[PDB]
Amino acid sequence: SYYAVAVVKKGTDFMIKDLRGKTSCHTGLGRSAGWNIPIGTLIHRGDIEWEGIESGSVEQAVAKFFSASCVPGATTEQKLCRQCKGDAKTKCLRNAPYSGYSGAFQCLKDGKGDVAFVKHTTVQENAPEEKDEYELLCLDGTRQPVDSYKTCNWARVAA
Ligand SMILES: [Fe+3]
Repeated sequence: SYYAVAVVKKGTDFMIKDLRGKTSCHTGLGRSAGWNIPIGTLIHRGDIEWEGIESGSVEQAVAKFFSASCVPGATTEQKLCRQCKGDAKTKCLRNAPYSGYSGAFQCLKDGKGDVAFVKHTTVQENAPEEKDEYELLCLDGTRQPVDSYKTCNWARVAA
């Protein structure tokens, strides 16, 4: 099992209720911490307006919420590929540079997103000496340190 977390930089100040219009980094379309949990969570909060497949695709609803994102594997909305790093033609593929837990974290690090949807070991694995420059967005409207994932995660995931 792992925990799904939302990583942000200590320089910013927005909370979970303020995500509309920000830029986002995801591990890839359809993955647990990078898509299913965060998108699902926002739909239920009522922040992302989707009521059912008859109100469009999930992709279109997300592209209207974030100003732009990198979502490796996205199929219909080019806005979901706009922050992706790489060659014009392969940047948004499932195995592209900002794909995966590492690649999504690197997208936040390089300033291409305001938030990365990754898992609880991600920051320690990829930036152990810079852990203090990041924090997590909690469901209750606060921020907590990276090592506080147990009390600041969006869900526990089966894997
Ligand atoms: Fe995963």
